[PDB]
Amino acid sequence: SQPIFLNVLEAIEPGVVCAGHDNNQPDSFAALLSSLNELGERQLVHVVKWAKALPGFRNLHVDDQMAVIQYSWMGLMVFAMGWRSFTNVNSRMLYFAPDLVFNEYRMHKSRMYSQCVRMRHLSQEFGWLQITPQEFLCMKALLLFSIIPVDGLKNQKFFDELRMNYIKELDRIIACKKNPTSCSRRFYQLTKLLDSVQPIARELHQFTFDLLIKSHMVSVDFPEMMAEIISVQVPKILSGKVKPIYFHT
Amino acid sequence: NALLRYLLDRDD
Ligand SMILES: C[C@]12CCC(=O)C[C@@H]1CC[C@@H]1[C@@H]2CC[C@]2(C)[C@@H](O)CC[C@@H]12
Repeated sequence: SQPIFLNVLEAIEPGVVCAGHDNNQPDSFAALLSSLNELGERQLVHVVKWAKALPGFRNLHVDDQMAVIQYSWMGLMVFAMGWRSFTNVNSRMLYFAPDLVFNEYRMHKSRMYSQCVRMRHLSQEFGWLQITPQEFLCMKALLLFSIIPVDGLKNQKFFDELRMNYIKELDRIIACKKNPTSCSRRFYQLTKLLDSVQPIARELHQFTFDLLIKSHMVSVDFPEMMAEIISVQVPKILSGKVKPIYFHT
Repeated sequence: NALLRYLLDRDD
């Protein structure tokens, strides 16, 4: 039986996105963070177009569609950037975009060196675990469905069924074989990898929120869409109204 | 979130 789910994921996977960073200016806090915010804005456009093409996604209430996107973009973009870093520079640097690659100096200058280190460990996991492109696509799709309000969504029922289905699809393409233990071990590793994305996203969420607050004082520009989500949705996560869905406790 | 809504509505 010819697969379909994976055909779709591979087909809709977003292409290359540039930050628009001018690599001629010195590496300053203001210049680096302003370019990261622009990349986030451009990437948010692809995240939306991508999500809309995902199987079952349009069957969610429009407001729930907005919500999962507003809540999970950080995790999605970090996971993807870790994959690019792993495949383009063997996780040696953070490959945010072709025109915005962070080396050690930029990690320090960004004032988020610790968070960059944690992102680099994430990227390296793709190597340590030997994550296949298929496993990567399925895990990334599941991240879209990994954060919701504690009060639930407008149509929680359908969301829970869609989430379930994306889990079964992940289970189906895990790299294993005559050895049920290997498959069991593999699923454990992948669920653990997905969970580890959340604490990273949370640090970045805290950082960007604080940055937005003092943006005028540190000369960091926030595009319209990022400004809006960072000032309305991100606080709901930081205040505990919206929480990640973990596999493990 | 007007801009986000527009990106979702446009083409579907
Ligand atoms: C999501 C982005 C941009 C897209 C990407 O490849 C990952 C990266 C992770 C750090 C984010 C950044 C967008 C802008 C943020 C949110 C800054 O304000 C501070 C942390 C930045």
